Amino acid sequence: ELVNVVDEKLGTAYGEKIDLNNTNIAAFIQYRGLYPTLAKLIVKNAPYESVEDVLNIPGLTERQKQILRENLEHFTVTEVETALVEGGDRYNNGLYK
Amino acid sequence: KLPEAYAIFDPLVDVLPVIPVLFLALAFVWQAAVGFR
Amino acid sequence: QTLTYDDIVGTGLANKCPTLDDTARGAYPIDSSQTYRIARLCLQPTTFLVKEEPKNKRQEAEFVPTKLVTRETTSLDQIQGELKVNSDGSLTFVEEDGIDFQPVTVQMAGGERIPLLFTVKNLVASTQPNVTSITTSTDFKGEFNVPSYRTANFLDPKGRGLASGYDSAIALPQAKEEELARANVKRFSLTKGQISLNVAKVDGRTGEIAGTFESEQLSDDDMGAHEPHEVKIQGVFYASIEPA
Amino acid sequence: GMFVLPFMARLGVTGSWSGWSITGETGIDPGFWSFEGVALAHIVLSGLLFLAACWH
Amino acid sequence: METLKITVYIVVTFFVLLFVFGFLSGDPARNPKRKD
Amino acid sequence: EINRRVQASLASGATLEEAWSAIPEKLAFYDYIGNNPAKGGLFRTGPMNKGDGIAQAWKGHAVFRNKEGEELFVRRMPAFFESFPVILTDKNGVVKADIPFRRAESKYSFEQQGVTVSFYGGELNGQTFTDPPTVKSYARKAIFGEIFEFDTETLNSDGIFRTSPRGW
Amino acid sequence: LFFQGFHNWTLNPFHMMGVAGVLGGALLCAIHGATVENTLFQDGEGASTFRAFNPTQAEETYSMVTANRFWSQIFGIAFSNKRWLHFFMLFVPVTGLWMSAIGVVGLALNLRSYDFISQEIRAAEDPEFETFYTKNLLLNEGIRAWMAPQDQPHENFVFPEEVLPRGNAL
Amino acid sequence: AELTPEVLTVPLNSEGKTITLTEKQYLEGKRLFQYACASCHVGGITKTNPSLDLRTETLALATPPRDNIEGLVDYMKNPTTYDGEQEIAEVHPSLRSADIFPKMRNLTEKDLVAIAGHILVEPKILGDKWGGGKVYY
Amino acid sequence: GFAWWAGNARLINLSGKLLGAHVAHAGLIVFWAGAMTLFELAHFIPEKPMYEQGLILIPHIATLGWGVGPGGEVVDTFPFFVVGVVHLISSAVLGFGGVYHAIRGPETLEEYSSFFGYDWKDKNKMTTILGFHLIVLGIGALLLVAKAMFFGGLYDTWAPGGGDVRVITNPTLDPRVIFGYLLKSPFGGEGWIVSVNNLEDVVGGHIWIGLICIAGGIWHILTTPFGWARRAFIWSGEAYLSYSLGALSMMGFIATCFVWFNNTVYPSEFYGPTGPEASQAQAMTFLIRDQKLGANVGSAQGPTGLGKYLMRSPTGEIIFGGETMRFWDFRGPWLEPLRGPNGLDLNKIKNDIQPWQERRAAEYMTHAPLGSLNSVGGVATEINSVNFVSPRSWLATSHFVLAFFFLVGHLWHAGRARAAAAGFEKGIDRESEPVLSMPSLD
Ligand code: CLA
Ligand code: CLA
Ligand code: CLA
Ligand code: CLA
Ligand code: CLA
Ligand SMILES: CC1=C(/C=C/C(C)=C/C=C/C(C)=C/C=C/C=C(C)/C=C/C=C(C)/C=C/C2=C(C)CCCC2(C)C)C(C)(C)CCC1
Repeated sequence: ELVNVVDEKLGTAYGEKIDLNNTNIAAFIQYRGLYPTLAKLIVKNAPYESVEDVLNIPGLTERQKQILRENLEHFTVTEVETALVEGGDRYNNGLYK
Repeated sequence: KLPEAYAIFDPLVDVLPVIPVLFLALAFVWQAAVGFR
Repeated sequence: QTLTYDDIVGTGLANKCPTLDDTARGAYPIDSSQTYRIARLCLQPTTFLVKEEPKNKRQEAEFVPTKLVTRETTSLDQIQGELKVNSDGSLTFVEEDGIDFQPVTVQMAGGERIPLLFTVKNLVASTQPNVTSITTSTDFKGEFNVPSYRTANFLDPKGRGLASGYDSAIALPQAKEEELARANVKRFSLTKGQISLNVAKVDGRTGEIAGTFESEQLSDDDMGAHEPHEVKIQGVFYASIEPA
Repeated sequence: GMFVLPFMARLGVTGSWSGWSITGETGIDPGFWSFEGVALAHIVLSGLLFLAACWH
Repeated sequence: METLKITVYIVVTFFVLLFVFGFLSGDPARNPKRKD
Repeated sequence: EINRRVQASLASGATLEEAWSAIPEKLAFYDYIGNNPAKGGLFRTGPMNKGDGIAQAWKGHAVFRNKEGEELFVRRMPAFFESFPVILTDKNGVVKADIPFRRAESKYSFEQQGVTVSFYGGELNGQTFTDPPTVKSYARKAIFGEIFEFDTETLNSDGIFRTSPRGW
Repeated sequence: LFFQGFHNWTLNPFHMMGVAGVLGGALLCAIHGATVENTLFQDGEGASTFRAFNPTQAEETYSMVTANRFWSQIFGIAFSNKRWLHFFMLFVPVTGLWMSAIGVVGLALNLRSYDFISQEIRAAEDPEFETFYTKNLLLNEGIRAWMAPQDQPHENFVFPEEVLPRGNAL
Repeated sequence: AELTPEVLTVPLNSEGKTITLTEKQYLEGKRLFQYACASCHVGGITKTNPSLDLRTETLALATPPRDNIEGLVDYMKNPTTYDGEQEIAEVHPSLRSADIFPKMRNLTEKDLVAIAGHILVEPKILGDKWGGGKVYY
Repeated sequence: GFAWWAGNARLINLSGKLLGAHVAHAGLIVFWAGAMTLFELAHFIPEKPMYEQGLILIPHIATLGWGVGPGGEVVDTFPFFVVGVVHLISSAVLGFGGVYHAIRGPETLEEYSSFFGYDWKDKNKMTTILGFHLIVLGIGALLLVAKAMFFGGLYDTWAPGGGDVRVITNPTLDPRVIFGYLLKSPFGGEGWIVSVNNLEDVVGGHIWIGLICIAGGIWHILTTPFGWARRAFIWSGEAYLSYSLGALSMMGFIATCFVWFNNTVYPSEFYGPTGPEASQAQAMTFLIRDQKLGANVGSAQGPTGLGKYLMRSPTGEIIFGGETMRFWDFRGPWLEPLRGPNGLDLNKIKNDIQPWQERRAAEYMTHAPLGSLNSVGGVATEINSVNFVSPRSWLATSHFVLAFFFLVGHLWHAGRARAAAAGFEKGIDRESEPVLSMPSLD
């Protein structure tokens, strides 16, 4: 009844895709065209009901929409986990090299 | 770098700052010669 | 006229909110239409009260006073947010950003340290309906979030944590772990608090207001290690309003 | 099993420097003549008398 | 606290002046051999 | 030796359950670091039972598999180490799962690799666990070698290894 | 550094007695040499006082009496017996080294003073309890995990990034 | 093992053309990289933004691709963000910003090539250590 | 009576040979100033910050306003050359007087002229020599004032626009300010005279000290010591040397802290950032980096509950978070624009950080005064690559070492001087042992 919610989140798609609702912003560097600019937008406009909501971020250039489309299969959304989004941890989670 | 007309003495200058040290070494050569009197 | 850093530094006035002249008994009127922001909301606490635990049934222990031990580090400031007009004339302030948290530890009688995250994070505070003017009888009431005092990376003294750290008591390799689950599994608490803001001074010329606040919230639960205390915070506040 | 605590209480010493009193009231400043300060004073006294014993 | 601060200021100044004046009182002359 | 016996129980027909149930508990209990005399401490006094407890039963030999059905091996703690991390490997030595310290970039977590533990022989013979915290828990013990049930109450055992008469 | 991280050798009372013997010995060496050099008798006219000793002189070359009064008044106790003094100077560093040897014999068997059981039981139960003793074990734990693979190549330790113990940011 | 031509052979452009450095160029580039770059990029990391490193896989995924001599020489001329969207000459050493980054003032065109060369060869020699950080020291 | 290894003690009552010792040694000092400067210029490369280059003397010259313009950009190297040459040349003249007085001149001076001769025990002659040197020192301090006010100014790291040379037209004369420094606490946030943070106060204090030194120089020429001073001091050459060794030691400890903390008369442009400066620059750097990515740095709670980027000091000022909380007393020209009267202003941080501040912070963070003895820069676990130890680390450590031994030297000579004055420096008289005529303690 006492669960580590972070470990439990590694058993979800959070453990295999970039989770648009939870993943730190540094993960948007593993796919091209996404960092810093779209990463910044995705994070600020979170949370997302489903992966396809990213395309409804206002202000998107059609080039930006193309890159997001190109990468939707690398995204997921799970429920927001407080522990991963509090403390500005999506912008800086304590991990460098 | 030094002004060009002194270009010449560049390697003398790489050595000058150590000369004060030589004076301490020199005091021991003098005392060796006089028998540590 | 105002002061420079070098006048303030080391005095303790950096932890004090700006105050209003005792003459400032005005009113700031509200264009039902035009929009408004709070450009600066400052909350300075003056008193920390912790609820005791009464041990029996129908005694319900009291709010007892406490000694601060973390110094002039307590004030929330530079806060801002939307100030809306609802259909019925209630105003709602919606916090956006600011230095909206301070860790504090107060000491109860008998030595117990009680840490807490004095915060107004995500505050939404409303007025009664039919405002039309902010006056020296306007009250805001609202609620805010209180995240866990430590965030996820925090490592207890044995290296155990939630987003980092050991998942067991490594110094007790063959100990029975069920005794220790509460200490081994860290949990991230997220609770609500409540706050009243009582306007008592208004500069109708400048849009500045000031007064008193009381908030109630929970103390640190050390990532689930132990039960929290209830905390009541009293202090003073100041805010400036702008046509957005 | 407090033996000496009631003899301090009996003649007026009721609070501790940690802020509690035997009456149950929190937030009390007893000044020096708390349970702690009475104990201190007896240790200091004991030590002065020890030195007086050596002189004599 | 201010009572305490004043007291410590007094105690320290007292001891420091004992030191300054003690050494100003012909200290070189307090030796076993030769006194000035 | 233990593996020599299972290997030969199996070539000779027997099932996995049967090959391990054939392992005497006394031999399995030697294959446990808590009886290693080099695991004690100078001021950790008394009988070894005061530390890990009074051994009651062999629980069974624990077999870990990932989500691809690969059999994984817990790296055993060396005697030098008071603590040791939990790392699982394939028959070739490649890391395929572990218990991460930092979670945010972990890639080999039990949750991600879908690690399961099955038991052959002993008390837990023919039982499989899939819930991550349970699997991790036996993984934590498998670094000590074979897994035993202890009575910690009778002596109020504190859970810290002591040395043996050979050590003292 | 191996012995710190793996044996927690600083915590070992036999090492501590050794430290006290080596440092105690260095102290004795310095304090005795300085005392003789500043209780010297005036046995020559020159400002270099070394010239005024003769290896076959019978007379002590410094005053034990003045030395003793000095240290008695400065420290409270002093040596009065030259023989005991020089025996003590043999005794202190020899014993310290002997004590540390015993402790390393314990460590031949991993028989360490690694832990204090009472601290661990409290700290397992009480995540607010922290001492310099718990702080230093975290350091030992970092040491072991960070040096072990390159320091014990025969063990083929592969610690992936995610298993290394690390505090925040570093 | 030694510094062979196979290792000294790095992509020139994204077409796929290759270029083979000399040992001279390689040691030229290393020297220059220590002079102009190592203060932030020692070992292929970026001390002032650790999220972006000089591993070849990272450069390969930058916009425009930087895993080749051309992309890197261009970067030293007109650096951009990882997604290509903004020019960052104001805050990154570059020839375009040598008025404010004076170390770039004496870098000639072949110096740029040696530097870009060093960056592409070093991962082949050092492996994960390059851009890996202290974990691999 | 002295052995060869204490042979310079043989000069104590040979005023002529001892004059040569001092003047020859003064030539060694001027020689090194000259030679070292020319070595640094030979090796100087202008495109590289000075503090990447091992320079300790060029930075002292630039600081007086020579050879540099706005930003510490080196504009003209000739002043550096000139300073070296004139020093190097002048040391030959001092070398010459030195070997002459030490080997050929009169061993003792007092028979030649009664002006230059002295006896250590002549309290009047000694205060007169003291006074002449006080006036010289006073003159020197006014030389600095003259350069600042009449001959080009000084480099002012604080000058608006990134730093520049500036003439000082209004030196601080107010003694409440000048001597106020002398009474600030030496502890943190106060920092005694090390906190002087503007050139008006630096020039003004050198006016005071020049005048004070001239005044006192004339005082000591004109007076003889009073009786209370006669009876409290030891009057001997060794005793005077011991007094000066203590003063040198104290001064060396002050200079250590000066070069480690002060970024006004040791501009960071030339010497590298201070430890505190570099530490603040890292928090600035990631604050900038994270805010650009969208982080709200004011509301971001860090692991501990304290702000991840910003927190309060114990008196409430808004300050940089993390371990650098300890360095919030730091003030530097790249940072102060962000400061309001409650400390760091959140609205200036959000809106008004300039690229030159992002640049300066990145640079100072990567040039922190940490380095190995063999000049590998960075924390001690860093790999080889970057050849760098900050001039401030070299200057702080060298002078701490020197200051320490000079204190030992002071104790050594002061004790000896006492015992020599009372007549027991060579040991105890066996026939008159003081302790054997004293009562037993017990
Ligand atoms: C060769 C000697 C020897 C050995 C190897 C053993 C071995 C053992 N005994 Mg036995 N025992 C012995 C002698 C021995 N005993 C003697 C002589 C007695 C009577 C006193 C006993 C009485 C006894 C009892 C009552 C019990 C045991 C038990 C045990 C077991 C646990 C031991 C333990 O915790 O030690 C702990 C060891 C230490 C904490 C180390 C102590 C040594 C200190 C650190 C050295 C002192 C330092 C010194 C002051 C330094 C100064 C020097 C300098 C100033 C010059 C173990 C199998 C226990 C058990 O489990 O039995 C069922 C048990 O209960 N033993
Ligand atoms: C202003 C500085 C100053 C002055 C003028 C003097 C003057 C004197 N001292 Mg004092 N002294 C000083 C500072 C000073 N001292 C300091 C700072 C210390 C503490 C270390 C001492 C400690 C001291 C002692 C212990 C003694 C003196 C003595 C003396 C007298 C004889 C000294 C002699 O002949 O040395 C001769 C010089 C040498 C033998 C050479 C020493 C070389 C040093 C130790 C090596 C330094 C090398 C360097 C660090 C690196 C080398 C690099 C390599 C390439 C060579 C003379 C009156 C003697 C005395 O009391 O007589 C009255 C005596 O016994 N001094
Ligand atoms: C700054 C360093 C320094 C200085 C200035 C002096 C100066 C002096 N010493 Mg000391 N001394 C020193 C270091 C120093 N010493 C050290 C390190 C030691 C320990 C080894 C000693 C040990 C020592 C002893 C044991 C004695 C002295 C004595 C003397 C004095 C007489 C020397 C004499 O007649 O020699 C004559 C020497 C020569 C004729 C040889 C040639 C020396 C010349 C000067 C070399 C200079 C060359 C230079 C490059 C020329 C440039 C010329 C140009 C400027 C025109 C003289 C004032 C003596 C004294 O007090 O006499 C009463 C004495 O007995 N010294
Ligand atoms: C503080 C250092 C100092 C001191 C106290 C002395 C003291 C003395 N010297 Mg020595 N001398 C010195 C430095 C010093 N000299 C130097 C540096 C040199 C080499 C240039 C000499 C060369 C020298 C010689 C060759 C002779 C003496 C002689 C004498 C004696 C007679 C002086 C006299 O009447 O001259 C008359 C005075 C003057 C002409 C006034 C000179 C004014 C000077 C040039 C200007 C001073 C301004 C300023 C201080 C310099 C700084 C400028 C610079 C920073 C740019 C006297 C005891 C004589 C002696 O003892 O014979 C037995 C002798 O023959 N000296
Ligand atoms: C190189 C500097 C120097 C030296 C060595 C001397 C040496 C001397 N002076 Mg002169 N003096 C000087 C400069 C100097 N003076 C200057 C510039 C002036 C002008 C202001 C004077 C004015 C002066 C007067 C008016 C008198 C002397 C006197 C004396 C003699 C007694 C000194 C004494 O007891 O001090 C020891 C000092 C004390 C016992 C009290 C000082 C307490 C201070 C405040 C302690 C502070 C130390 C602290 C750690 C550092 C921080 C500083 C603080 C202010 C913040 C002595 C020969 C006396 C004498 O006999 O003259 C004929 C005398 O009456 N001096
Ligand atoms: C320049 C400058 C300035 C100024 C300065 C000044 C003005 C200073 C002063 C200083 C001073 C003003 C000092 C003083 C000093 C003093 C001392 C240091 C003392 C000492 C003493 C002693 C040593 C004594 C002792 C004794 C005793 C106690 C008893 C008896 C015996 C005897 C006598 C021994 C400023 C900062 C503004 C800025 C920058 C620049």
